Amino acid sequence: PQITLWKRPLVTIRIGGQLKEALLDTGADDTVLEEMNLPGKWKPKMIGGIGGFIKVRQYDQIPIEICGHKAIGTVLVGPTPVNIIGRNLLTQIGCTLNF
Amino acid sequence: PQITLWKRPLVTIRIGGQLKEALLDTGADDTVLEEMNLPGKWKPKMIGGIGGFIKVRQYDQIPIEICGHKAIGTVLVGPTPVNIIGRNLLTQIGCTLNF
Ligand SMILES: O=C(N[C@@H](Cc1ccccc1)[C@H](O)CN(CCCc1ccccc1)S(=O)(=O)c1ccc2ncsc2c1)c1cccc(O)c1
Repeated sequence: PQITLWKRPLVTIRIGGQLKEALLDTGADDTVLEEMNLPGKWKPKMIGGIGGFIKVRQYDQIPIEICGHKAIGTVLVGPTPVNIIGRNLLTQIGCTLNF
Repeated sequence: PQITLWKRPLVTIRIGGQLKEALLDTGADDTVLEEMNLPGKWKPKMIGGIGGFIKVRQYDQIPIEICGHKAIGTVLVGPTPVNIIGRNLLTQIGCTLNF
């Protein structure tokens, strides 16, 4: 699809058995999801945004479907106010910016 | 142009007559530039991101040329970690997400 930017580019994602709304975020290197109790091993990480850093749990090779397109990769889980789909998955679903 | 996302979508902008590098950021509602001087009146504002809130200076109706495309709009200036072109100006230059 084509998504204009008059409003936040929120889409439905499917991850770890849940449907969520997530922001397609070209400014995010990584994918950062709101707190969710995913199974499996993880590694601690700190990621920085406007306002400072938050602590997240890094889960690898997690399947995630974004607006009907399958992806698989690293997802960071922590106290973000918004689910953020970053470039690591945007590239996998063939997403580009166009103007 | 069409911009893919395997690298950060950084572009050159021209603002107050100066060249800068900025990130095309669909996750950003507003445009936020690193500390700099701009002409004219500004008002204090606060904005929030992944790591909390920051204080910025709101400049209205500021011309910026983004990768060769003209915009004139609100520019926030403050301790953002990176220069960010947000949706308020991405819409002005006709930027969409496509996959
Ligand atoms: O930060 C904003 N928006 C962010 C997403 C958001 C939206 C709503 C609520 C919370 C967050 C960004 O789109 C993603 N972040 C990095 C991008 C900027 C930037 C880039 C680099 C450093 C600092 C800021 S970010 O969320 O901080 C982010 C995302 C993924 C990621 N992976 C590794 S570091 C990292 C940082 C934002 C911008 C303007 C106004 C505003 O009110 C909020």
